[PDB]
Amino acid sequence: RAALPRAQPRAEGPACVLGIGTAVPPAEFLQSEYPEFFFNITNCGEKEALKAKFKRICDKSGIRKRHMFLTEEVLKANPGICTYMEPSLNVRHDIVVVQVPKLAAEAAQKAIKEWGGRKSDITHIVFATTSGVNMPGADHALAKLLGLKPTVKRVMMYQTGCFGGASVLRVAKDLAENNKGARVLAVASEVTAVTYRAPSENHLDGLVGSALFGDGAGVYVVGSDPKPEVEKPLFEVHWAGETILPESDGAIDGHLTEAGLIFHLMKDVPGLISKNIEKFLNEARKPVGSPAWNEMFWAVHPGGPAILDQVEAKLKLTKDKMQGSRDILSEFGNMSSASVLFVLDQIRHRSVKMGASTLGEGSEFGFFIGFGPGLTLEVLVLRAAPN
Amino acid sequence: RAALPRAQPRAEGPACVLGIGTAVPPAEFLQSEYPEFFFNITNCGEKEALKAKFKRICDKSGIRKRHMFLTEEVLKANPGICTYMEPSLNVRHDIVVVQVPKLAAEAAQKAIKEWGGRKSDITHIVFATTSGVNMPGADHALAKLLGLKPTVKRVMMYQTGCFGGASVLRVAKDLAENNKGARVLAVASEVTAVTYRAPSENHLDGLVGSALFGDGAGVYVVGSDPKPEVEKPLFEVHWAGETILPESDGAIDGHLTEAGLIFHLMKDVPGLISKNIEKFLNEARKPVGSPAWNEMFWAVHPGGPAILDQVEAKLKLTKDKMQGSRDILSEFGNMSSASVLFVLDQIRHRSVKMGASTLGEGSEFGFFIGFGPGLTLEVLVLRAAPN
Repeated sequence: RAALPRAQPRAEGPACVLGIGTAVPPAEFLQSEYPEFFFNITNCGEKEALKAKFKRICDKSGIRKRHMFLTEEVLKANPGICTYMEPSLNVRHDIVVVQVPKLAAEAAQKAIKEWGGRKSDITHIVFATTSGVNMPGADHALAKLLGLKPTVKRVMMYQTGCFGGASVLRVAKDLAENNKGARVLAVASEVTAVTYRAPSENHLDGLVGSALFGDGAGVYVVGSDPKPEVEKPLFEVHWAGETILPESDGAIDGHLTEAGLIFHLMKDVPGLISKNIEKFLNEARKPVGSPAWNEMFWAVHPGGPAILDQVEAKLKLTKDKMQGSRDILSEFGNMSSASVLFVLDQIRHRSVKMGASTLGEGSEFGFFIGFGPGLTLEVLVLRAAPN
Repeated sequence: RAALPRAQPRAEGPACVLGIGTAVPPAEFLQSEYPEFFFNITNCGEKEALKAKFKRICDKSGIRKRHMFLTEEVLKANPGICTYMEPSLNVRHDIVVVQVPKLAAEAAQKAIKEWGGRKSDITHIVFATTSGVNMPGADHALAKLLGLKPTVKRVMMYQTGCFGGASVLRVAKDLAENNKGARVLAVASEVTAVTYRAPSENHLDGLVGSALFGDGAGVYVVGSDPKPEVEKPLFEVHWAGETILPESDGAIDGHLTEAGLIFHLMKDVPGLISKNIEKFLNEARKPVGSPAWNEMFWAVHPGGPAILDQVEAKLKLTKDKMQGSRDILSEFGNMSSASVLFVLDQIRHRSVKMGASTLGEGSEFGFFIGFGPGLTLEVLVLRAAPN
C-alpha cells in the first residue's frame, strides 16, 4: 500500500494580506443628532427618561458618526422594523439578503484592486456576517456579483457576531497555506437591519445596541507565497487561535426570533476580557519571540470604549496603540465582524501618513483581536511589512 | 528582514477519517403510514386531493422510514409548527437550539470512541446544519457538552443546505493538513423542526421536503499523520472542490422566515446535476489517476431517488455502486448535511459484511458528493483503507 504525494499541492510561505478594501453605506448619522432621530422615527418621543439614558450612552460611546442603510425613507417603507418586537424578520431579510453581499462586493472590488491580480485567480471565499442568513448564501451571491469562477471554494460563516472578522482571517490562513496559489477573499459584511428596533425599558441591551451598531464591509485578499514584484504583502499571518474565557458562560446571548436578532448581556463583557486577556496573549506571543506589549501594534475590535480602555489599562499600553481602534469606533461605530478589518487597514494608513518604518506604526508584530458570544476571544499574530 | 519558520507547524500526510459516529432521535415514522399521520396532526386531513398528491410523492420516494424529534406529543405542544404560515420561528428555535448539538454530541461520543483518542486532543470543530441559528453557535454548545478544551478552533457553517456534509470534510481537510497534531471533529446535524410545515396547495414545493426530510447527525474525527497501531485510518482525503452548475440559478432557494425555513424548488434538480456531473467529476478523478467510474466507490448525498437513478444511468455504474446511498435513503430519509456522512459509513459497513478488500466495497478511490443551493455540487475524492 503506497503513500501518495499531496494531490492538491500545498503552499510554503505564511499567508499574506495582499490588498484591503472597505465599504460603508452612503448615509451618515451624527451621534449628536441620533437620539432625536431614532426616538422620533420609532414613535418613542414620549419616553423621555429612556431617551435621556440613550443620549448619555451615545455621549459616552466614542462615536462621532455611523453609516446606516436604514435611512428615514427605508424605515418608513418598513414599519415592522421600527417597532420593538412585532414580527418583522421577513422584511428584515429582504433588505440584508441583498445588501450584505452588495456591500462586500464594493469592498472586494477595492481589495482586488490593491492586490493587483486577476479575478479568475480568486480560488476561495471566506465570509462572515451577523446580519441574516439565506440559501444560497451571501458567499454565493458575492461570487455572482464579482463574476468569480464557478469552482470558487466557499466557507460561509453566518451568525458569528463580533469575533467573526478574526475568524475569517483564521480560516483564510489555513486555506491559503494549504493550497499552492490559493487566493482567498476573507470577507466580513454587516448591515444593522436585523438588530434595529425601537427602544424599551425592558431591553437595556437594545439601547446600547442602538447606540453602537453600524454598517460596514471589509475584505482582504489573502495568499501565501506572493509573486515577488507583482504582489505586495501588507501583512503576514503567523498565528491563529481562540479560546472561551473563564467563568464567562452566558455573557452574551444572541437570539434570531420572529422579530429579528435580539441580544441580552448578563455579564461584564469588558471585565471578563480585560481580566483574562494577558494570559492568552502570553501564549500567542511565544512563536514570535515574546515582544513586550508596547512593541506590538493592536488591531482590536472596537466593541465600545469600555473594552478598549480597560485592556489598555490592564496592559499598560501607550495611548497610540489603540488610536487606530478608537478612530474606527469614532467614524463608523461597532460594525461587528467587519470592524476589526477596518481597524487594521487604519493602522496601515496611520503608518504611511506618519512615515513609520513598518505598516504597524513601526512595530514588527501585532495582534488582530475579535471577541463575541460564548465569550470567545479570537487572536491572530501578524507581522507588519516594511515601509 | 528575515523569513521565519512556520510558527504553527503544518502536518505532512493527507487528512484521514479516524472514527465515525451517527445518531438519530428514536421515534420512527414508516413512510407507508406517514401521510395519514402528517395530514391529520396538521388539521389538513381534509384536503383529499393534496393528500393523494402527497401519498404518490412518498411512494415514489424510496424511503421506508424516517427518524424525527417531532413526535405527536411535541407537535401538540407547539401548535404553531402545525400551521401553514403563522409565526412559529420562536418555538422552532426553542427545539433545534438544544437538539441539533445534543444529537451531534451523541454521534460524536461514538466517533471519538472508534478513533480511540482522548477528548483533550480535539483541536478543531467544523459544524454544518440547516436547522436554526444561534449565538453562541451549535459548535460552542457541542464543545460544552463534550467537555472539550476552551482553546478549540471552530468553524460554524449555519444554513448550508444538503451540501454541508461535504463542506465540513473539505474544511476539515485543510485544518487538519495545515496543523501538526490537529484532530478535527467534522460535524453535520439536522432536525426538521425549522422546515416542518403543514401542506398547502400554494406551497407546491413544501410537499417534496415534507416527504423526504428526516433528522440525523454525523461526525467524523479527521486528522493527518495517524499514530501507527494506535489511530487507524478508514479513509484518506485526497481532493476537495466544488462548482456551481451552469444555468441553475434559483433551483433551490431557501428563506428563513417568521414561519420558519421555506423552500422553493424552481428547476429540474436531478436533470441539472446529471447533465453536468460527469464533466466536473472527470476533473476530480485526475490527481488520483482517473480511475474508471466503476472502479470507484460512491458516497452520494441521497437527495432523492431520482437524482441517484439518473447519475447511475448517465455514468453507467454497476448497480452495487449506489446501494449505500439507497440504504441510507430507505432507512433515514434525506437528512440534509448529515446524510452523506451516513452513506460513507454505510459503505464501510457493507464492505465489512461482504469481506471486500477495501472499506469502499473493493474500490481504492471513491467520491464523497454533496449538493444543494447554488446549484452547488461539492465533491471530495477519498481513498478507502484495507480491509
